[PDB]
Amino acid sequence: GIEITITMQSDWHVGTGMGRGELDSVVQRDGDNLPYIPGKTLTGILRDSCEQVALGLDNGQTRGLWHGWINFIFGDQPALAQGAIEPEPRPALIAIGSAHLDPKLKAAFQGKKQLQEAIAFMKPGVAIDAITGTAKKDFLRFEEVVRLGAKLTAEVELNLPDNLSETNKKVIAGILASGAKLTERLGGKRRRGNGRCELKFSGYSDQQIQWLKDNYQSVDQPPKYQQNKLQSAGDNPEQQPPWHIIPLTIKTLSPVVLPARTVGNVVECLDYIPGRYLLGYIHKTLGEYFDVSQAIAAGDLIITNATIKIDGKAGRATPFCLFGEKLDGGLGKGKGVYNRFQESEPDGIQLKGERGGYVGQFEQEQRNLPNTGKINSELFTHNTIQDDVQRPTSDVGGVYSYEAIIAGQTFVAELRLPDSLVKQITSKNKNWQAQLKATIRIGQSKKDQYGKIEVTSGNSADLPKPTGNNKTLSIWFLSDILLRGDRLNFNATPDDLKKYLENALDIKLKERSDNDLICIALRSQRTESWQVRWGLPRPSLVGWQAGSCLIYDIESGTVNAEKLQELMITGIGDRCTEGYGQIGFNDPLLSASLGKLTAKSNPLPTNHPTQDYARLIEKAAWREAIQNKALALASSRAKREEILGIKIMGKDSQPTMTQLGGFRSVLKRLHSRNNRDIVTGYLTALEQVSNRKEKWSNTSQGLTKIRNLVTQENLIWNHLDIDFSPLTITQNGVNQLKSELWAEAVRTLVDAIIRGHKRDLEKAQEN
Amino acid sequence: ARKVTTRWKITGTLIAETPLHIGGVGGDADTDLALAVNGAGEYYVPGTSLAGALRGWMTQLLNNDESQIKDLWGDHLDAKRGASFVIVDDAVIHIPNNADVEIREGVGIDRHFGTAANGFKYSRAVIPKGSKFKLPLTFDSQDDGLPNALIQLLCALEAGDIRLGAAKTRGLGRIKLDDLKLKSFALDKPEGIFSALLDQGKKLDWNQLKANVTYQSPPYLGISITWNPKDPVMVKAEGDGLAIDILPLVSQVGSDVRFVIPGSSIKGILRTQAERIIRTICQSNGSEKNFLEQLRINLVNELFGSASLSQKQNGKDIDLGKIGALAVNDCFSSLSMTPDQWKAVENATEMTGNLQPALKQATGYPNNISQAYKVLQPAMHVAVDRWTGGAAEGMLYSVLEPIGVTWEPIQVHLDIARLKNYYHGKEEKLKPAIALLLLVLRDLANKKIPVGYGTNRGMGTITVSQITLNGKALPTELEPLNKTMTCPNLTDLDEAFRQDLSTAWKEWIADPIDLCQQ
Ligand SMILES: [Mg+2]
Ligand SMILES: [Mg+2]
Ligand SMILES: [Mg+2]
Ligand SMILES: [Mg+2]
Repeated sequence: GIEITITMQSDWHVGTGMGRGELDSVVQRDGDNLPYIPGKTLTGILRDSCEQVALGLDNGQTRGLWHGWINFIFGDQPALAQGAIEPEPRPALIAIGSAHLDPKLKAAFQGKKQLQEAIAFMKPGVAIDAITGTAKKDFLRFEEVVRLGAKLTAEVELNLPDNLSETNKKVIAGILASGAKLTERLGGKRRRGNGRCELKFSGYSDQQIQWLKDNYQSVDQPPKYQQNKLQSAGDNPEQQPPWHIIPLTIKTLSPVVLPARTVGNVVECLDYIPGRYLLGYIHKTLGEYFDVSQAIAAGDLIITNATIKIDGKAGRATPFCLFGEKLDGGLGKGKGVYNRFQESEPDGIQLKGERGGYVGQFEQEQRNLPNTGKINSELFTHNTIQDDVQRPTSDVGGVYSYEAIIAGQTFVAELRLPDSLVKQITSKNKNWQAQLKATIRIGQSKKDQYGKIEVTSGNSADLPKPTGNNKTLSIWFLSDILLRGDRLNFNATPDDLKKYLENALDIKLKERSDNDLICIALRSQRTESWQVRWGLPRPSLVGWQAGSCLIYDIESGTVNAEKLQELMITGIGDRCTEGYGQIGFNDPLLSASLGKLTAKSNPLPTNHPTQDYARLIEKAAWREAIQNKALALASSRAKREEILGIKIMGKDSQPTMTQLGGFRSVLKRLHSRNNRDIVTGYLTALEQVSNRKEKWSNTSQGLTKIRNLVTQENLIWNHLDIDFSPLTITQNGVNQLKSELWAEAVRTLVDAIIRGHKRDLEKAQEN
Repeated sequence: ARKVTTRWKITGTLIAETPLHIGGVGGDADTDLALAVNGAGEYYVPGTSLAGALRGWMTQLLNNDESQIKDLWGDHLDAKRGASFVIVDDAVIHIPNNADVEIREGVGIDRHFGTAANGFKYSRAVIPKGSKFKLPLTFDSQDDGLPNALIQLLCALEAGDIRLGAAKTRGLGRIKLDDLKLKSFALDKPEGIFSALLDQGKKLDWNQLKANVTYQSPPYLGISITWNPKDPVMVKAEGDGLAIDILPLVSQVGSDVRFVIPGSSIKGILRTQAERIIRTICQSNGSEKNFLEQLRINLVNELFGSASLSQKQNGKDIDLGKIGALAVNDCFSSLSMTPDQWKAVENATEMTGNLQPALKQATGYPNNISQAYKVLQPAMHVAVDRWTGGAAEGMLYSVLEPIGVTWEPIQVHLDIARLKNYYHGKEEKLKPAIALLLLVLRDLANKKIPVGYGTNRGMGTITVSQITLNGKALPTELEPLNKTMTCPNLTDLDEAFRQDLSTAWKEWIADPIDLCQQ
């Protein structure tokens, strides 16, 4: 319910080492391609201002009662520890999102690529040699700064403890109001005037500071931290068939970091949400109806991985039996894909095995390659400031990056519950699937800039029903399979997997003997992960990747589709409740032969508060459009003749360059339409003197064309012929900006034409 | 955070004492060189540009000592230092009422032909004199009190010793501080931290700090030339007028316009004579050189300065550029007119008609034209055809000659510290540069350097009544310069001093080395 509103009072720069065009440093831009303040900048800046306040109240003691309060509100900084610390680090109470421009302004920008650039401008910078007083070699830069007057707002959450006394709540509000009001600058080059701001909380004012001034001498130590322990009841019913399957649709509302591994200083991201990330939301929503912790221990609950939505369904990890033509084929090309479980390699052409991504649905007469889904991802780079030097240093790491899944991606998980647990719930709440709609935070760095997702529940889907083919059994690993060897460590082998299914299904299996057809296509997997409840990393989990495939000829017995269905629900192996072990039997995408197939803004309201700021952006986009178009129109001698009548005839210029220069000097005085008296006065006095009027004979009507261009207010815009619709966002913006920029457009076009004329005259001269 | 014993907010009004130019990226269709504007299009001083002007002056004060400068302005290299303790905000420039950004024309004059060089025509937008902007400093003290070097800085601003922006040697960039106010917040203590949040701080009397220090102005030689026009002196306006083709240049100076001779023009005439003297002595011709090579000759490269130009001169890579140690101010007329009173002159259309009321207004003789035309006098000229006589068809033109406008004394500022740095300290090496400058001033007083438009065509010759030489902290062997001279031939300088300068000068003539070559 809280917001931070930031009013930027000078031009501001944030966020990126990269630089794009002729600019050396470029600002951070959100998913709408509009500049914004990252939530980690906002937290780090606000923390720093609260740290100054607390440092004052402690009478400068760098540790003390009030620095305890900062560590209470903003969480401890491990990696600043100077001695033995026995308690685990506290997380923050305050989560602060990224600050974005006004949503109604952001809608107006959509698609208007030229306007999104105009929000910023180049700021030059030079460094000067102290003895000579001239610019140093190398020391030149041009920097993007966003226009001042941007007003940005961030969501804030204070998830205070369930027991904090009202005296302590007033202290927390006091500090945050105090630190906000002490905050004056953010971003790059603060010390040189960039990034001045007003930062205000909703509902905190000087009353919050004044209470603290009146009472700080009375304040105690913060309360001790306590974990939210689990609590079981043991009261669940026995699991009974059927299994209900409830699809959960996840949509990313901000970037999500889902750590695959760290290489160097960059955290890499998964391209799916593991089911373990959703258990916290399942605990939040259903733990009131049944003992969720017992259901996990009994295995009465499965939450699958969320994989990218394709064909309205969860995308399925690309089977490693598919091979693409190495030259120009594969699912990324949409042709030249062979199912090596069934097709020989073609002669000559070598193939590359498929290695990732997700495929949509496929049916046993698809006539097309299955729809292939891709997950977009972005790299976010951050720093850590050492507080005394106020710059990053090696002692605090200082640079790191997260890959993240960007916003707007949609994923589908499925919660599976036995019939007996749905009965438990429905006896207590008939609408319980309505309680599954939520917005939650998942991932690394979940408390600020990253991790915000919508969850929406669908209607109960049908149980999968595989075909019970007695000729071959084929297994697609839709998720990572973790098996334990007979020593209970994870060093199992594909022969342990044969026995597992052989024992589970009551059938004997043997590898298919066809020499051209591969029978097994696995890759090994290792997962390294923390466990937050333990405060220690999980034991390392080893297994096979999703997408791994194998196919067995059934030696004896008969496979029962009833049991294949049940395994497709509950999965196989370790930790199936997190969606490990999810598997697909006899899916026709493994059975088919594929080599032949191929693939299938609105304006701001006039009353809107940001209308004054939008007007600054529009003029910038219009000015650059006019300047660019004036350059193009001067480049061609037919257009200079159309517009002003000027022409080149052999070596001669019509009129002389001196006559153009004389006119141009008068046009410099055309600041406004009401100065058009000045320019028309010049032309009549010229036209009245016979020797001067005839200087402009042999021009194409040049004196009337100039008279028209200056006195007909529509005419400049018809010669420029710019489509201003992509360059305007204010309602009635076009007519206003035309009246404002008219005189400047006339000056710009005449200036361009005379320059272009002279530098073509030089060519005819120099022949 | 960073520990702060006290935060000082140091603020006041800065006024442009001469026109400013802080450049943007450049070019704006109206001018070649274009003023910096903030994101709202308002003219402003970037805090980067102002912060560097202040840090620059302190570096010249602290004799280019790094160690102390980095403790105020911060550093990136040293593991102990990092971010700046002085914070400088952006400040919007408020231009005076009715005043507006002026465009200054510029030309480069070919040293051989005496005429504008090809391509060397440019124009610069400038903030008019008397514009104001806020001084926006904050200082986060970790020690107690206030650094004395930071007090010297504020004394230097109040003295107007700091220049900001471009063309600093050619008229522009001088600023002076007024209304300095100091607010201290004792951020180390509860009473002080709440003051920052609520009470708006503790006032300090600046005069109490200003009493505990002596302001150490750096070595300089000020030259004030008192002069009057013997033939009408003007710089031509940017373009032809209506009743009068050729009109004088004027500039806004607060409430009134004044005629102006830009420091660019006075510098350029002085440079030209200085070079002619040097080339004459060496008999070095100027005719085969292009204009950028014509400019580049000995001693004048240090006095008047040289363009930046990187050269791999010896496998080592070196910059030839250095700023002029000699700077010149714009010279304004004693006479002044209201802005509309001159707009009546620019827009007259009949030389015998509505022009006569306008000049009677502006000259201050609204009822007495025969006195009005003793100040500004319209002249007519003809070209007379050589076979027929009469007048050549089309060749009739007129000039508004400021026959009687009185002019204020020209100010030339010689930065002795900057030369002495170029010569790596050796004050012996000043004497050829000082000798050259005195020879240039000798010609100025002997009518050998005409100024402005039409020098060969009935304008531009000046009488110099007095040159006052007023240096501060000059080295003891140059201390005889502090003088007021009225003899054109320098005979008011001590003969022993003039004979000493003549000796060092003659010894350089005998071997005209690059005197800053260590
Ligand atoms: Mg370089
Ligand atoms: Mg660059
Ligand atoms: Mg240009
Ligand atoms: Mg006329």
